[PDB]
Amino acid sequence: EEFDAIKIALASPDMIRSWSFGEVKKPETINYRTFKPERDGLFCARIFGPVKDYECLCGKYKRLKHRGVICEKCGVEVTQTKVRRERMGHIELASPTAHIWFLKSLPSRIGLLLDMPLRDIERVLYFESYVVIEGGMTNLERQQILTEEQYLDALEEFGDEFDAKMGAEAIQALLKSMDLEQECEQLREELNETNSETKRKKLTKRIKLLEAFVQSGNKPEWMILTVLPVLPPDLRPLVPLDGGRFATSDLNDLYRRVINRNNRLKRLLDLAAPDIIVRNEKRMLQEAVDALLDNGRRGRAITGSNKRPLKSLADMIKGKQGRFRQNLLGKRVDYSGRSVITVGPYLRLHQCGLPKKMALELFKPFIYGKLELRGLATTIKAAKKMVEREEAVVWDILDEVIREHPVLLNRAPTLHRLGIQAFEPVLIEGKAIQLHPLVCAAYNADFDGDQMAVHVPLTLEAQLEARALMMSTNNILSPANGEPIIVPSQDVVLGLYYMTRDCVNAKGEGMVLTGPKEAERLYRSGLASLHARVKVRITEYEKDANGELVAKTSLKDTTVGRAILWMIVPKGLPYSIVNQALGKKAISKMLNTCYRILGLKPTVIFADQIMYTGFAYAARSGASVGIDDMVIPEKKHEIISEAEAEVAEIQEQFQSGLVTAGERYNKVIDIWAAANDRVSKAMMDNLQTETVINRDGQEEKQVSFNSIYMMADSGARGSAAQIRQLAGMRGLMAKPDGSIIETPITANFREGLNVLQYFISTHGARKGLADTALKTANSGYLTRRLVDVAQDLVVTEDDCGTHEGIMMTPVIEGGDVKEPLRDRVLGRVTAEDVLKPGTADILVPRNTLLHEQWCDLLEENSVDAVKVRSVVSCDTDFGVCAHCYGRDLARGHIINKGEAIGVIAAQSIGEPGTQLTMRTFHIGGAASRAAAESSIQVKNKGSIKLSNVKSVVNSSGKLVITSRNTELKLIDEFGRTKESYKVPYGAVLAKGDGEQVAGGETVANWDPHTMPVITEVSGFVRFTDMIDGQTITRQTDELTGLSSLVVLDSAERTAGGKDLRPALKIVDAQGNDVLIPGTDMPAQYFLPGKAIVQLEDGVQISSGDTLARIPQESGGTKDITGGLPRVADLFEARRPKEPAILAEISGIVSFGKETKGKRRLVITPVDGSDPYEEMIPKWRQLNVFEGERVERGDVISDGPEAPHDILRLRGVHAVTRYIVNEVQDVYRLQGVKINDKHIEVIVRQMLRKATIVNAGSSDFLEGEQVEYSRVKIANRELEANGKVGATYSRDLLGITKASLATESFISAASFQETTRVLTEAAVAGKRDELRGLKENVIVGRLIPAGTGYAYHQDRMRRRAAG
Amino acid sequence: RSPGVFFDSDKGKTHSSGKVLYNARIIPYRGSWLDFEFDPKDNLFVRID
Amino acid sequence: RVLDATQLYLGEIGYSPLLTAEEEVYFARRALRGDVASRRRMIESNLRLVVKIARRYGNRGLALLDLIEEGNLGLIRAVEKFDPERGFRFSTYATWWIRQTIERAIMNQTRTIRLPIHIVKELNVYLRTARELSHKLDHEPSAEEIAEQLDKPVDDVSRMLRLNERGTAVDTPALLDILADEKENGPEDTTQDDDMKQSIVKWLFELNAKQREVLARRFGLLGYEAATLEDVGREIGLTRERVRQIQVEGLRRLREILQTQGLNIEALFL
Amino acid sequence: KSDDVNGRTKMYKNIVDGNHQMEPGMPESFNVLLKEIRSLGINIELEDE
Amino acid sequence: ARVTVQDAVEKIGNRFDLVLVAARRARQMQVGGKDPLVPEENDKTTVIALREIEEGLINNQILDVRERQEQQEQEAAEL
RNA sequence: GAGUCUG
DNA sequence: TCCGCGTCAGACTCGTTTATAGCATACGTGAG
DNA sequence: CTCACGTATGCTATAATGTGCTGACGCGG
Ligand SMILES: [Mg+2]
Ligand SMILES: [Mg+2]
Ligand SMILES: [Zn+2]
Repeated sequence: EEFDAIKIALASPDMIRSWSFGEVKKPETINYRTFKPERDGLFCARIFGPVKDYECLCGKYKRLKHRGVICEKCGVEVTQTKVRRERMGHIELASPTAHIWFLKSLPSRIGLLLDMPLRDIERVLYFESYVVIEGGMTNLERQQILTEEQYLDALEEFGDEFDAKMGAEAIQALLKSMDLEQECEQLREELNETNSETKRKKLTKRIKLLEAFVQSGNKPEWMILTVLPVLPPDLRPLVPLDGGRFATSDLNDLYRRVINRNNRLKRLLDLAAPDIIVRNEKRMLQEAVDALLDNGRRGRAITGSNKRPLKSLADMIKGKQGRFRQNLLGKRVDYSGRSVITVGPYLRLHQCGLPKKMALELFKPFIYGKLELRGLATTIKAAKKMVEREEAVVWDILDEVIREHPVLLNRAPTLHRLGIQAFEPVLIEGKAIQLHPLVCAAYNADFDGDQMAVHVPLTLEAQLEARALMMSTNNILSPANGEPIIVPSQDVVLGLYYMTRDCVNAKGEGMVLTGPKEAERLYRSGLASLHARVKVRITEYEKDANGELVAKTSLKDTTVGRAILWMIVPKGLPYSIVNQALGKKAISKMLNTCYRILGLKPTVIFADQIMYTGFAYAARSGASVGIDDMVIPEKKHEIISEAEAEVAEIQEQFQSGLVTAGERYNKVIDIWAAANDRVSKAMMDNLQTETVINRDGQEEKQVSFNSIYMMADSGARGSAAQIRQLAGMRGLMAKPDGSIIETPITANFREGLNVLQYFISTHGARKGLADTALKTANSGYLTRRLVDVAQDLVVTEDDCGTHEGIMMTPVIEGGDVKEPLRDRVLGRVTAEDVLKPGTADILVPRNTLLHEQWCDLLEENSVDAVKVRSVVSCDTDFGVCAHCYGRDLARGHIINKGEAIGVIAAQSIGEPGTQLTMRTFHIGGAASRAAAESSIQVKNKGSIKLSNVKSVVNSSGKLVITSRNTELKLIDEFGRTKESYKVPYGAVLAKGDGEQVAGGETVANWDPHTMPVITEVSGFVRFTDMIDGQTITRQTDELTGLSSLVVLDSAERTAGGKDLRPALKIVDAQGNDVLIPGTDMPAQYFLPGKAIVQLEDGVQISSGDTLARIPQESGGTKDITGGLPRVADLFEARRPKEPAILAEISGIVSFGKETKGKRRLVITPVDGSDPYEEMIPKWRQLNVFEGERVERGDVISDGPEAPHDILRLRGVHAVTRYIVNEVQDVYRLQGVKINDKHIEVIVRQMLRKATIVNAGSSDFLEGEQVEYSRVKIANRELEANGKVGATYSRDLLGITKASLATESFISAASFQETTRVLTEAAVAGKRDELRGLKENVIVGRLIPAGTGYAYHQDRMRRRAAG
Repeated sequence: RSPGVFFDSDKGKTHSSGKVLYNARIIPYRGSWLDFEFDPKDNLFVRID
Repeated sequence: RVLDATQLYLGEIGYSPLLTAEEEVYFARRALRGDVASRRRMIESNLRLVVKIARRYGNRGLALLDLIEEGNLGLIRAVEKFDPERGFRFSTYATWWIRQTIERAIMNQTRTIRLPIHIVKELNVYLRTARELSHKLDHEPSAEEIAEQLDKPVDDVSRMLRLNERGTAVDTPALLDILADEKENGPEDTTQDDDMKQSIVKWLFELNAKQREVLARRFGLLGYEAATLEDVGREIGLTRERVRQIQVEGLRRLREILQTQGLNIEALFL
Repeated sequence: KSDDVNGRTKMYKNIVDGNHQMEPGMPESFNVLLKEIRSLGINIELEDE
Repeated sequence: ARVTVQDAVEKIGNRFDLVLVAARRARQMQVGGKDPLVPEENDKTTVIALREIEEGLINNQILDVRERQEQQEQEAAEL
């Protein structure tokens, strides 16, 4: 059986007959009395096989002795009953029947083959109208439809010498007569003469179809069914329920429909019935077969017993519920159990409490086995009864089996790989599973009733893979980002914080101790507080140049508590690690430090120790929560009454006339958002310190030991945000739309809400809860699209030996360095010997892993930019090299060859999204946004650097910017970039280019609400095309009468104004057009949707002035709800609705033709003599002016860049970096750390395919899409041997299409669109050789990755011989 | 939804033109539904049932 | 956009000629004599009548079309066995045939487990009786109450109403995944049979040479065919008493082999 | 652990025999899938080595 | 080892190959009844193979060399 | 399948 | 206008209506 | 070797001859 590949092709009528073991003539199922199969019925034993093992129906032959003995009397073979699951039958159809899948499934094969629209074919099939098959007399040609009356006319006149027919016989004849060869040549001749752009595609697609049809050896006639296969009985079973009733598959109802109507058709043909009735029966027969194959596609699905449509054949394969997703890509499993989880604080990290009775059952065969080797059980049945009796000796045996046997714990949902971990089980009395606290993070396990699956690895291999790869201890770091996932939280953090943190004097201030032991003795004796300042003598062990540890002893001021924690601290670490007051943030660093210095086993022990001490002192402390612990600032009511009269004054000014709904919404939200911060900061000053403790004499200030403050500062649980709602002000709540309620909640939870505040709270709350239920689906769907796309990607090679890489710079967005270069290039193979500033000696080599040590050297020299080897630029065909990838972030060393990288990438991108969906939503009520992006104030002194900027000087003296992309940077002395600041359009700069500013200076102010339209030239203002009611609207005031103009867009605009672009035009005193300095362009500023102009026509403007205020409603809330669609749009490679234009080729440009206003920008390069001419909309305004030497991909229009255009012009590293940064922008906004290398994996999978120009020595020709690896393989042999050279162009595929473009149809089918995938594969006669992971999992084989990579590579070399 | 009349409007949705197309729906307790609706070209249409 | 098979067919039927009395007689005489056109025209003209009966026969078993087609079969038999010599109209005679063929088809095709017309006819009387009982007894008919009224056996009435019990799709309201394979033994049970079968081979080479030559050749354990006490004589034993003494003597020594190895009452429950 | 019928019994026997060896086979779900695709009239064959 | 398998990974290197080699050795002791080089100390065949790998006694190359030796001794006996 | 749930 | 998608396990319960002539010969297999 | 038992195909004569649920998701290609 063991096979190489799988092929799919159209079934011949005769092929179908081959599988069949007889024709089922009758609908009879079984006999009502003897519930046995009827004669030649659907469950016929004569056809499908015997009902009982080695027994004929009439009962003449029994027992295993009779083998293949076909009983003469009843006609039933004596074999196993198993055969009735494998043997098929068939049905002889009276009329030919079209196969719905090739007819209806779009595009369709029957239609595309005949070049005949679907409508025409259907009219033929339902017997509405005749179709001409062939007329030698050109009178009537081919495929021309004739109605009932049209058929009567030609029939008298010509007749006979012209053949026209109706129904599937007609289409089958039309398919039989069609010559694939000749039409291929005719279509090639058409493309040579007159290739129209859009119809070249469709002609080339029918050519590919015809070529592929002939290569597959499929025949078009076979699209029409003459023989209809019958599914084996056991796969459509009729079984008796306990109640005496029977239950059957719906396939039986559909087969019985088909047989009844088919047999009735045979009858009406024997009886020579009039043709109207024959036709009705042929329609009904095709309806029944189409219902049986795919019910619901051919229109209204056939409803059975309830009203629900019958489940057809295709429905059992297709849906998620089909067979792929449900029974094949995942299954129900033996030696599996579940129960509620509960804490096991006593456990070590590698252990879990497993209930006695649960473990008894899971290890049943292992018990049976040891019982027989000890001779305590005589046989298996006696062993079973000893277990049933639960005898005392059995417990002792079970204890012996479980020893050193790992068990898998799983929690739904399994978002990332740490959702499964292996543990050594500890038998416990009681029904609950006991989970180690420190791994609760990876499972997202909280013990308020969560449950876990238990699974027993049976084989020695599976045991070893669980102990080595999947063990809790061995999976400490997140595979997503380098950080430890195994991190103390809650009680443990609080306890270590309580121990380390210091108090004034307390018991035994300024004592002296011999080591941490005198300290612990003092504390436990009750002569010292843990917070006493005290001078102790501790001996730290620091690593030297070799592996030897150096010992150092010195006196250092510390608390008692920190000295005692030093006892837990392994030798190697500095005492300075414990000498600070420890929080969760510091403890995570502690465990990472320990892991990189000492190694895995020490950190494992150290982690457990930290957990034990943390709980222990947490409990000693007795920290708790009283209502007096929630302290309200005395000065809340003042801040609020101030804020409240202020907002009141703006509401009164609203009726007056300075305010739109959007403007006032922004102004009120800003007032309350600042008030909330003020009251919060008042509470946190009052609470964080405001500790008056008398030091040894006088008063002092120190940090408060208020319970809730300690909880927040330690990071044990709540954040400052939660405690704002407790003790401060609850704040502005956001509606389910995302738009924020204008009235905030002034009160807090200690104060108590009133009926109205509580009701208003509900909106945000319920939208949060509904968000977790509904939005989780799209997060998860993105995980699944990512996984399918990057399943195949495996580490194949160690070093491809590539120099190529992408220049990674330090991301410094929003002043404070967001992500440092050190961390970004931490654990990535370097490329190009990058030395120190002074180019005269190599510092670092080529192929070298960037370890924390190398990274620390990089920081002393302050390297800004480093070319590193990346997954995208790796040359390895059919996988990626360990060096291009770099460190396995989960292991803390170079990635192992055979590791399934793609899966890890998809999981690690997918997880945060799916977790942050439920997470931020149930946990928050209100939205605590801050929109005050008015002024840039610079934090450190330096000189202003403005890159990409074109601004005009206004009459104020001030530099008013009119560029779209503007990047203000803060350079120091030496000349490094340290702070960045995105200046917007319409900004006032305080100082111009390259000018010195001091610490805390404002350098640019702009309004956040309203993006103004700022004019470059000075003069008078003219209203072009601004007809009232047509394009704009007029709104008038009282006493004198101030009118204001609002630009209605095409949305509200009349048919009349549709073609008019409204624009404020700058004319001079004469009323001539003012030019824009130095160009031929006349000033004219095109006003968009709802551009609210105050100042009416003819007003003398100066330059740099605000013409028009377009309102900028930012109703967006800071959540993943808005973020994830951005991410999904990026990964799916979507062109935005207004793409910014780029130059295709380098060279010098002037303008040519114009269509009214529409620009036809003409590029005429320097070397490349061919021009490139583009049609451009009139209103889209250019950044570039005229004759400039612009290179490939210089930004011409305002707008977002399409990843397609980036790849196509700049190239791989450009587009990869665009995706990485634009995705990471979203995740970084939510505080999510994912390494770029994961995103880079998926982008590599996006850039899998490439289109080809010209031919090589293979079959390329014009515009075939082939995978990049395979065309590179061709190009390598071509360049050595020669032959026709082939130009190529890489194509971007966005996730869904990229997964369907994979040359495995088993992966394509399992993903989505299964019906369409299998028709296209069946017609192509496609052969799947099973290279991918999904393919191997489906056939139940060894994965070509991890453990399986060894075995799989041995099979590939067994292909070379034997 | 209570039987009676209801006046609703696709707030954009159809036609990136972004036209608000107004509609009336008459809902009985028993019978066929009577729809009136606007088209982008401001033509009043009836959908019976 | 006429796509529906039903509406297409009914459009074609409307497009027909309607027959009179004298016309029916003329065509009918030619039809019985064996005219092609006469038979076709009489059938096509009377299709509308089939629809009338088929219309008041829906939602009972098959679909309208299904009944329309089976009803058409009755029309054909009606045209075949029509008597134009009798003054009485065709419509009257055809109605019988159309109803007969529709009813017969509805009694057979409708039921997944094919129910015989004999049982179906009996069932008819039981159900009509139930209706009259229900009108006067405010409650519904019992099995015994129906049996009392028809003067028939309680068991016979119960068997009939049991056959009335219709079966719904197992995949439809899934049930398939609840219901386990009863014919397939679990690996637990199959492994136990392996242990027994293996032990027997070892048990055969542990007793007497003539005690495992007539004990196994009887049960068909080593032999080819499972013989009886009297049939073991075909081999070499050729005895009836000595075969039965030696069969049981083999089992008594083997019963002590299961009491000492540690089964007997241990493997008695099972 | 799931479909493989012969495999699960054989591996049960091995675990009582204390062999801890798998001896894998072909999952019965896939055999069904094949039958269901051939019931659609698509020839799906296993091509051997 | 007992707790953690890091040391045994450091001997061979590839986690995947560690598992294959420990599997092969555990199978020898499971089936062949090969005597363990380190004291058993009531340890399962999975852990003993990892001990032997840690101390550097068991290895893919070493196992292959001794397979050839026992196999050639058997060839000698047959001829 | 229609439910009410637990993460 | 159509058709394709839309987290992952778990717990339980329910549920499977309808009317359809009667009687005589004919076709076929089983039991005594 | 013959009849009963289970199942099936047969014929009947006033005239009658044209149908008939549930609606509303939302984004993309
Ligand atoms: Mg929970
Ligand atoms: Mg919770
Ligand atoms: Zn037989």
